[PDB]
Amino acid sequence: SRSAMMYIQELRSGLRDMHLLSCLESLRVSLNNNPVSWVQTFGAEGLASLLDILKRLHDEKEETSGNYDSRNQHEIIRCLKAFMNNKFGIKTMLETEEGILLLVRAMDPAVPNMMIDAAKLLSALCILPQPEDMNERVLEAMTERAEMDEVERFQPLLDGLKSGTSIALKVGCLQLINALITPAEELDFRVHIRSELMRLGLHQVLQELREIENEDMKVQLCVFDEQGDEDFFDLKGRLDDIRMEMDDFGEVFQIILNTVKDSKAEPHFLSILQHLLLVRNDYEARPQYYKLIEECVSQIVLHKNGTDPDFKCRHLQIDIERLVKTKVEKSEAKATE
Amino acid sequence: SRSAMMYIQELRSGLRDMHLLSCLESLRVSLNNNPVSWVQTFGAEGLASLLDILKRLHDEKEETSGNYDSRNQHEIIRCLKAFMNNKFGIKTMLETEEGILLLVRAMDPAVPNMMIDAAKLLSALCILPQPEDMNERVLEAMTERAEMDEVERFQPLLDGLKSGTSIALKVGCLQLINALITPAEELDFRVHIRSELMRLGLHQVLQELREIENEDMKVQLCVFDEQGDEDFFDLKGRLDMEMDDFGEVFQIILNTVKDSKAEPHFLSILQHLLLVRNDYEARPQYYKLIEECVSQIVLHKNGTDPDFKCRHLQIDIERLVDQMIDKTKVEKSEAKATE
Ligand SMILES: [Cl-]
Repeated sequence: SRSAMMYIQELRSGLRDMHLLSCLESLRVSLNNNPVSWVQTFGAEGLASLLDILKRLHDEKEETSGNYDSRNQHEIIRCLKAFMNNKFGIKTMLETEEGILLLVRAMDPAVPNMMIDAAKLLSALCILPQPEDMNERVLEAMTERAEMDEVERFQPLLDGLKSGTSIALKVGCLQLINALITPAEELDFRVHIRSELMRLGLHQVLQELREIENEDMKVQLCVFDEQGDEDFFDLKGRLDDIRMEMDDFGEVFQIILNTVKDSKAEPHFLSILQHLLLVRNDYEARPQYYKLIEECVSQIVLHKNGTDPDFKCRHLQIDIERLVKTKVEKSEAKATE
Repeated sequence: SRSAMMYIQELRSGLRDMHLLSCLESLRVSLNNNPVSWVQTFGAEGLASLLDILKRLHDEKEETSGNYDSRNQHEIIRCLKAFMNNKFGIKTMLETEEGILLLVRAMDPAVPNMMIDAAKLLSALCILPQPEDMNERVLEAMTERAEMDEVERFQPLLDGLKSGTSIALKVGCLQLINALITPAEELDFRVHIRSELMRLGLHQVLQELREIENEDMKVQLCVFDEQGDEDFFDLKGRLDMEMDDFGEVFQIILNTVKDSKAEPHFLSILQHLLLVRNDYEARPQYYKLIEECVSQIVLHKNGTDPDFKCRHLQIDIERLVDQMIDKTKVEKSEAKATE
C-alpha cells in the first residue's frame, strides 16, 4: 500500500488539473481503506497540505481558475471526510487554524455535491459534545466567511433550500440549520439564530419544503418544529416567572424605562402609553379593549414557534377565537321572575 | 390651439431636457387657458401620461439623471395644479392609483419651490369635504413615501420648517400639518398625529417659528394652537394633565383603570413588555409593532382604520369588542337567572 509520506511529498510538488485530481483520488481511497494507524502517519502534516491546496483554489478568481478546480476542491473535501471519520482525525481537524472556515467556504451552492458533503461534516462537528460550544465554533467560521465576502452568513444555506436544488441538498441545509440551533443551551441564542433565518426568507422556503414527499426532509422539518415549540414553552415559562415576580405597577414601569432608555424603543414606549389614554372612556367597553390589547401584545411578545414577529410583514395574524347571535336578547328575556 | 391628443402623443415620444420642458410649459398654459371641455379631452389618459413621466423622473438615479429633471418634475406639478383647478380634474386626480403618492414624492426639501406647490395641492386635497377620508388618503401616501425613501413620514415636513428654508416653505409645511389634523372628525386621530409630530420634535421647531414677523406664519401657528387647545380641553373632559411626561401619563392610565376589570390587563401588558427579546435591533421593532397595534385598536371606528401604518390587524375591532361585551352580559344575566 502507498505511504502517507509519498502523498505528502506529491501534494507539495505543485500538481495541477487532472494530475492533482489523480493524486487526491488515490489519497481519498487510501484514507477510506487504511487503518487509523495509517491516517495518523498522514497526520497534521498531511492535513495541512490538503488545506493549503484548498485555500489556494478557494482564493482563485474566476478569470484564472482551472477547469478542474471544483472537482479538486470536492475531492479534497472527500479526503477531509475520510480523514475525519475517526477520533484522531476530527481532533486534529479541530486543532487547525482554518479547517472549519475552509469547510464553510466549500459550501457553494453552484457546486451542490461538494456543498452536501461540507454541510454533512459541519453538522457532525456541531453535534460533537466536546469541545463544548462546537455549534458556536461552526457559527464563528460562518461569520468570518460572511465578513470576508460581504454576504449574509446564512445566505448559502438559504440558497441551498431554493426550489431548483436537489432534495439531498435541501435536506443537508436543514440538517445543518438544526445542528446549529438544537445543541445550544441558551434559549436566547436559538431564537436569535432562528429569527435571523426568518428575516432571510426561511418561512416561505419552509412552506415549499412542507410539500416535498421525502422522509428525510419530513424528519428535518419535524426536528426544526419541535425545537421552535420547545422554545415557545421555555419563553412561556419565563413569562410566568415575570408575572409572579413583577406585580408592582411602579417597579415594572421603572424596569421598562431602564431597559428602553436612550434606545429607538423609548419613543415607541411613550406612544403605547399615550394611546392607552385614548381607550374608549366607557365603563363596559374599556376592560374589553384592554383585554384585546393584552391578547395582541401576548401573541407578539410570546410569538409562536420561537421566532420574532416578521417586522416586514403587512398583516399580523392574531388568534381571536379565545376572546369571543340574538342569543344575548333571549337570555336577558329571563327577566321573567 | 394645440389639441389634447397632440400633447398626449408628444408626452409619449421620449422628449428630453429643454424639449420636454417646453412641451410641459405649453401644456400648462393650455390647461390654464382653455375651456373645461378641453381638460376633459386631455382627461385621465393625459393625466396618466404626465404621472408616468413624473414616476420615471422621481425614480431616476443621480448619475443617469438629466440636468433639467427637477425643472421638468416641477413643471408637471404646475400642470397637476392646472388640471386640478376644476371639478372634473380634481375628481379624476383622486381616482388615480398613484397621483397622491407622486405629489407627496414631489415634496423634496432639496427642491423647495416644487415642495411648496405640492404641499399646497395636498392641503387642498385634505380640506375637501368629499370624499370624507381625504386626510387619510394623503397620510397613506406619506407612509408609502416614508417606506421607499426609508425616512420618518413627517420628516420632510419638519425639514421644510428648518430655519434656513424660505418663509413660503415653512408656511406651506405648517398649512399641510394643519390640513392633516383639522379636518379629522375624531379627537383620537388628531391627538395621534399631533403626538407623533411632537415625538419627532415639533415643539422646539414651533418655538422658533413663533419668532418670525410674518402674518401667514402667525395664522398657521394660531390655527395649530387653537385646535391643540380644543383637543386638550376635549381630552381633559375625558380624563380630568400632560402628554409627553412618562410618569404623568402612566399615573393617569393607572387612575383611569384603578379598581376596574381593565387594571389586571394593564399590569399584564406591562409585564409582557418585559418579555421583549433583549436584542439591540429586535427590541425597538417589538415596541414599534405593539405601538402600531395599540394605535389601530384605539383609532378603529366602525370598520375604518384611519391610519395606513396601523393596519396590522385584519379584525373589525369594534364589532369584536361588541362581541366581547355581549359575552360578559350573557355570563352576568345567566349567572343571575341560575340564582
Ligand atoms: Cl464537482
